[PDB]
Amino acid sequence: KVSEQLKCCSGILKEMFAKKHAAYAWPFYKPVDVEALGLHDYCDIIKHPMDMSTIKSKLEAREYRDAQEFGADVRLMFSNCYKYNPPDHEVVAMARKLQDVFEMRFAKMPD
Ligand SMILES: Cc1cnc(Nc2ccc(C(=O)NC3CCN(C)CC3)c(F)c2)nc1Nc1ccc(Cl)c(NS(=O)(=O)C(C)(C)C)c1
Repeated sequence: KVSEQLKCCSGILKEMFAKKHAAYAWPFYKPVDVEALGLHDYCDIIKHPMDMSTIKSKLEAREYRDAQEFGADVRLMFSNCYKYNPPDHEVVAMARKLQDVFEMRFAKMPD
């Protein structure tokens, strides 16, 4: 049951990586490369960076005890984007499209 919700989480993350969503999901695939992007204030603003590849590693390492812990890291990834960037920034629009994909499926988690 907890195992079953974690399988749902693995399926959700797999969809977030699917080519269908790549046009807006790709900025979230990997840790933000603050040095390559020139984001010299990023570590002053974001205390706990998170990205889809790290979430994938933690799922395989069994670091999430249940779906709520998984969901928290996904929401942290999005919240980090909304916190760091101006609300009209293009990457915020991309976060919103990816968060729609996540939330709609996360809401179908089995009881
Ligand atoms: C998860 C995440 C959260 N916040 C931000 N913020 C941010 C905010 C701004 C700049 C930016 O200013 N980049 C300059 C613009 C052109 N230059 C030649 C150097 C890089 C910036 F890169 C990132 N990014 C994230 N990921 C991310 C990963 C890779 C890339 Cl390439 C980008 N670039 S982006 O945001 O400009 C775009 C996706 C709309 C094209 C973003």
